[PDB]
Amino acid sequence: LKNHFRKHWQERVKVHFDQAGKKVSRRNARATRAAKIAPRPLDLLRPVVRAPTVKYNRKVRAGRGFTLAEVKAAGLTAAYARTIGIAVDHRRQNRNQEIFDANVQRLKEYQSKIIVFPRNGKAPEAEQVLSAAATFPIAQPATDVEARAVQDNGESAFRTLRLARSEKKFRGIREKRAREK
Amino acid sequence: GAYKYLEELQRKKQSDVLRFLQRVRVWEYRQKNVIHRAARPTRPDKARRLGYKAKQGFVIYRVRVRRGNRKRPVPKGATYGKPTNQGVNELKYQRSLRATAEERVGRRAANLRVLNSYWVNQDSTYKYFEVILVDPQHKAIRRDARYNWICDPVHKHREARGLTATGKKSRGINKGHKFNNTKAGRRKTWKRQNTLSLWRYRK
Amino acid sequence: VKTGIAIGLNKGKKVTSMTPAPKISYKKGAASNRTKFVRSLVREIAGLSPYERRLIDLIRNSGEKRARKVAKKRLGSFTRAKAKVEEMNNIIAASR
Amino acid sequence: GMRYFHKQQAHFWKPVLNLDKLWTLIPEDKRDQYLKSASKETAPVIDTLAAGYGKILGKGRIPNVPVIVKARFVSKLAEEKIRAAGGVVELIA
Amino acid sequence: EKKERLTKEAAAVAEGKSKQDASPKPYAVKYGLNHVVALIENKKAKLVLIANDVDPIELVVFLPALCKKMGVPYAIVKGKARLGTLVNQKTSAVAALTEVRAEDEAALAKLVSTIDANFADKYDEVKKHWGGGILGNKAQAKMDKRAK
RNA sequence: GUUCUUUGUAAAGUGCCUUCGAAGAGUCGAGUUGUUUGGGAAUGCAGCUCUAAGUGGGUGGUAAAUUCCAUCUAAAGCUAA
RNA sequence: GUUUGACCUCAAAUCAGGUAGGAGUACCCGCUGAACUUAAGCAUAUCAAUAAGCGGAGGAAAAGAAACCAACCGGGAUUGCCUUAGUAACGGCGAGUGAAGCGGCAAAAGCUCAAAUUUGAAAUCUGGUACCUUCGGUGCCCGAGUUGUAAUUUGGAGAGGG
Repeated sequence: LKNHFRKHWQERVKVHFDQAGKKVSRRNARATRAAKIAPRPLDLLRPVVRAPTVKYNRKVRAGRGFTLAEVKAAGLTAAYARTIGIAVDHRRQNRNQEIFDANVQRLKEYQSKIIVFPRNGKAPEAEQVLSAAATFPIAQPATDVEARAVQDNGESAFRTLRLARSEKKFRGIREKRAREK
Repeated sequence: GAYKYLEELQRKKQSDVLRFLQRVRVWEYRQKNVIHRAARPTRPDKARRLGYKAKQGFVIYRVRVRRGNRKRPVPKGATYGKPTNQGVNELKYQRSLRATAEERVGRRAANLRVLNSYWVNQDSTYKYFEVILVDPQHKAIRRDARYNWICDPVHKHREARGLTATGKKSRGINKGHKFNNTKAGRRKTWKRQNTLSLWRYRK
Repeated sequence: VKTGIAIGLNKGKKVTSMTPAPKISYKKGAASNRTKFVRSLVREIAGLSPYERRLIDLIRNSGEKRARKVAKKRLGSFTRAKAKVEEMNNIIAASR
Repeated sequence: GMRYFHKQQAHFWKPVLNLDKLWTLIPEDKRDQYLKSASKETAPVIDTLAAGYGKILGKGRIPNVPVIVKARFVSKLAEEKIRAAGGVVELIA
Repeated sequence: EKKERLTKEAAAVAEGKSKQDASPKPYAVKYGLNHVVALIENKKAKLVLIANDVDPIELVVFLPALCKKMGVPYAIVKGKARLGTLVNQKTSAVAALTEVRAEDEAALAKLVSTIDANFADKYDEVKKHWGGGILGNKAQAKMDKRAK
């Protein structure tokens, strides 16, 4: 019931005939980058991070770069990591030991799997892999086992939530009362 | 260091020593021309932090700009349209006087590139700025990789296009929920979201 | 500390903890010995501004409330007026 | 009505799952064995959040088998109906 | 002199047996503004000379108070070109001296006492007592005649 | 790949302790006018007036006062896809 | 010494060497700025932060490594697409207008100054000139420069002493 076509919309119309050709040029650019970058992946190793926004906090997700604490714990430096093929993010901070240990083991696996060539010479041929993302996939952590013993205590979670709500709602009043005391 | 003392002292503008210096220097600048070459900065600390370096190819121009609002140059203040436009002496010129001064100075000195500018003084009638410029044909700046970027041709009339700090401010280019309509370009976002995207297989 | 439920005073799922590090762009603007020395000396040189001269008279005559009001008007906000009046109180109690 | 400045539909994300289904979240392979084995010492835990469900409701009957339900929110009648079968509701965030 | 010092240093140290014993300890004036303001606040300076004529006078207005506070004997000298002469520049805007030979220690001390007595002890009051209330000669004659 | 030069005992990275840790002003910000925005007790900009601070400052989409918390570090700058 | 010079500021040269203009302007960065129309007639409004007009660039431009988003178990430069959404919100609450965070994706890249005493050595740089292996190098001579050119340091840190 609301169609926004009172302006000169016919001037500003984009039709995506260029879809297929753009896909082809994107593939060709990836191939050319691969040739120019030959022994290396085309993708930097990214960390695992937990998403924000309660709708999405259940999921774990790939991030921008590893922290400096994670990098030092792994036992190499940020600059050498950036040369080796690792993304680093100076502004991400670590408040979760699970994520910390996960990304540390990620870096350990990467270090063990890679093969670095010396600066001076030899350069043995290595048969490039194109996807560190596929080589080191993101893993959703496992919350609990499939089956378990039931244990009931009789506090009825409904009432528990109601009491939490009530104390949140009536916090300030009781504090001001105890103040007036 | 003395630049720190200079900074903290130039912050104290309503003290006796600074209002004396102001009262003298404004008279000097008003007896001089509207645009004129300054042998050295009045404010070396400000110039130093804005990017001046006391060596060859760095130039300072003092410039004067008339104060007040914008008047639309229609004959006899008549606009010949709906009455809702406004009173005519109440228009504000989105670009700042600093930008006006930068652009006039760059028009006088077209071989130079405008690096920056800073307020020095003002009167009821006039405001006074010192503009820092660079010579990209000078070899000391074509070398010296910290300033060889100004010699590339995408930095022609930065002041006219709105790439100096006053230009970025007047365009409203910063990050946040406040600068949502003008973050990558006001007209860019307008053209982007007043645009009908239609794919091959219609969605 | 969290509770492990979706509501309450401290809601959310329990993770262990980390205290990663104190960042250095948190102690910004903190007073250094050099800043203290420079600013004290520049005050000794430049002295007072006219509204500060008014404030020192009005704290002695009129009290701190008129000072806070007129300083809120000459400056922008009450938060800055409070600190300006505290500064002037300290200048008075020192020189006197 | 009243207003809401800067509304964003992630504060309000709270999809619902009635008790009637409640075993679709268990795969089919596992479902019929857990049904026949009405073991209280070993019952299948059902994580509703990972399935994409915030609250649990009680529209219909489940069998009398134990089950461990993990959810952020529930209804009184849902908790009642599960406790009847002999299932606890563990709260999560 | 730097060039001959450098070639002598290379001749003595690269082939011979010494590290910095070739060129001895030098004594000289300090002439940079920032360098001198940093020498003060460490209290290494025995004397400071400050040019009366400077473009931005705000470059130097703080220096006398700073020298007073850190306890340094300062003087205000007529001429920045006069300093540039003794330091191989066109201008200097300051000059300092923090150490001397023993032959000149006593002259330096007597000079500092002279400077104190003649400059500061004579002009210690000058933090008050504004200047610049002078008039033109025509206005002065007008005021004189109107007075008498 | 094949030689030319080993530049250098010259620069860089790393562990622990100790003292420090400078960080942009007619600027931020506030009042008013005009304009603009979905921005609503006022989103951004500009003009006039006022004009700061350093355990400080900005933001936290309902205007203020009080107590906390969270997150960034402006008023200078470069950069491919 | 009523002399002889140094500096500062301002000028002049068909002085040595270079540089700007104008065109094009599909796209790009700003400035300035209508009405027809639609709303009943119409001042708000809409057409529209459009057209015309002005200045300025490139092969892309602009933006860009947070004075960000958030309120999560926290994410993590910018740009563009799908979606968020014809939604929150605005409006003679009428005609009508109208975003953003999240999520998936494409592409992925990080950094630099000022503010710090080299002070046991302005260690820096343009030009002129003679050679050379000439998108430049070495030497030499005028000069710039201490009202601060180099190295070192940029908040993620970092410096000094040990």
